[PDB]
Amino acid sequence: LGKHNDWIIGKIGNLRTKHMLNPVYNKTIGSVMTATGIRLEKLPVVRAQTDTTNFHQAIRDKIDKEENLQTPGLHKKLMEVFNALKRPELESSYDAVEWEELERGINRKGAAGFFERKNIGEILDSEKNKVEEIIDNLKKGRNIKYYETAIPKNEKRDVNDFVDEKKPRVIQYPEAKTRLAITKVMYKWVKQKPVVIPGYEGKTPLFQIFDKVKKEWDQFQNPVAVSFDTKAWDTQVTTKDLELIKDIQKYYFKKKWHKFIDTLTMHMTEVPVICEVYIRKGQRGSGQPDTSAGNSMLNVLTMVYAFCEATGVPYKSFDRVAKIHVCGDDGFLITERALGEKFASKGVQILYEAGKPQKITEGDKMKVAYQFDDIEFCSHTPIQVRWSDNTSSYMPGRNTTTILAKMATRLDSTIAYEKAVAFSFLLMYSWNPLIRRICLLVLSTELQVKPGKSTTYYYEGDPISAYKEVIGHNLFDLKRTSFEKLAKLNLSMSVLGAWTRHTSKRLLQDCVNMGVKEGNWLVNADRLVSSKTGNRYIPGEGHTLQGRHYEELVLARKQINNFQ
Repeated sequence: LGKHNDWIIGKIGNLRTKHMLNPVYNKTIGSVMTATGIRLEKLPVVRAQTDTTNFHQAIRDKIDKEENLQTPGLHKKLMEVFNALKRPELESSYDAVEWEELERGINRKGAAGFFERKNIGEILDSEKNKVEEIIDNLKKGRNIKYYETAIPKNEKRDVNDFVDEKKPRVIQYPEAKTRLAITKVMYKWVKQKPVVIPGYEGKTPLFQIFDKVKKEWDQFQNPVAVSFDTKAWDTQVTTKDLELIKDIQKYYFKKKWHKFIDTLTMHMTEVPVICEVYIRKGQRGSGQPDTSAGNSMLNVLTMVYAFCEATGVPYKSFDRVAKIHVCGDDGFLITERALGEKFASKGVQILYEAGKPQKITEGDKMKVAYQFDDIEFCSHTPIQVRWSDNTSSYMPGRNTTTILAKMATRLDSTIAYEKAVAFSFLLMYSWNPLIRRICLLVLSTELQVKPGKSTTYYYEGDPISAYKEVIGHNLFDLKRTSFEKLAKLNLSMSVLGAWTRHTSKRLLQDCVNMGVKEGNWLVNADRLVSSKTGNRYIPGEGHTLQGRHYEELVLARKQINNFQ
């Protein structure tokens, strides 16, 4: 242990460590499905929880490892790669944010560390001062007590400050106090404002992401999408790895913060981790503010490097033969055929030498999509929808099973909430006929009650109008979804035995059993329902939003500074 990690000796085994030191259902949604004959039980659990013996058997199974041996002075190439992608106009341009801009959109129940009693909301109120001594301690170079609190998956204090199934079985987060300190200074990195990590799709919302990619796709004489699949990336990050990620910070930030960065970095390269007490041999934890922007950056640098090393393309010229898209570790690049195939064979071998071993699954070769909708990217796969205007767009595609399971369920310790849920989902998965109608059908309940804000999106006004504004077309205009792709994603429902032959037509009755009755009814926004009812839906005015009150548009994200 370093001098800086000698503090855990005085605060003090069973861990058997071999390489590191051990010294409830949505009631309305759920009733909707049930009435249709969907077995809620034979749906997957989708917030599973890990026990003490096997949160411990998982930790020695994954985190207990040595810094994977890496190719010599690789980071001198990975930096050379960063030379070709840097934003020179922003060199020494990032500077800490103010308190006002930081509280803007923050989890006020942020994970509490092993030694804190105040979740993020509570420190923000009184102990704001407690945040700036830690920044002063770090901005000039003063060893503080860096510690990460380790917990198992989906537990209560799995609180973030597709993303919540993109997390490992071992959460590793530092103190709320330190989490705030790092962010109040490195927001403009750890939130990518602006996006300096190319292809970083953290900012891109889901309903846009697949239409976006296909537009690049359609520029190649014969395109192809090689996958990034690395095994447990978090543990495959090394001390040499972090210090490059250190230096990419030191480039953009102003001169006054290189001292803040280095002190934090060296603190992060040997982390005493609290659960039982172990020390960690480098690696990334899953509640560090540098997860998304550290991986994503680290990842493209690796991935651009290895593509360039295998195909022979030099680092600077990448930006014109390929198009990268990461989100943490999961990502994909699009290039011409010959290039793709050469990167999938030679890549495997390179990526292993470079400390990021792939999970080859098809003959020592990386997964390669040859048809555009064969991509899979942060838990979703592209599906095409055909519009009544004879144009075609793409939506964020998943298996109906996971969808129904994520929706009909919610962790807790209300029916306005459920109406927001219904919306959010309908934004994304309107392509799924079973979900569009389930969404609509919750949205048809208690028209008096208005949505809540606890969920991702929500709509003020009239939800069908909220949907035309973001997607760009109307729900009534969705005429035929893609036939082959929808079936593949619906096949699991048959396999798990969660629906009946009737279900795809017991639901459609319910909706028509509503939309034939005289009036102006939500369900008649479904083309099939309306044509089988003759009624229609003349929508009013409605807009989608999130948080306390922002605004989500077609390709923008306007907020509200009326009373800033």
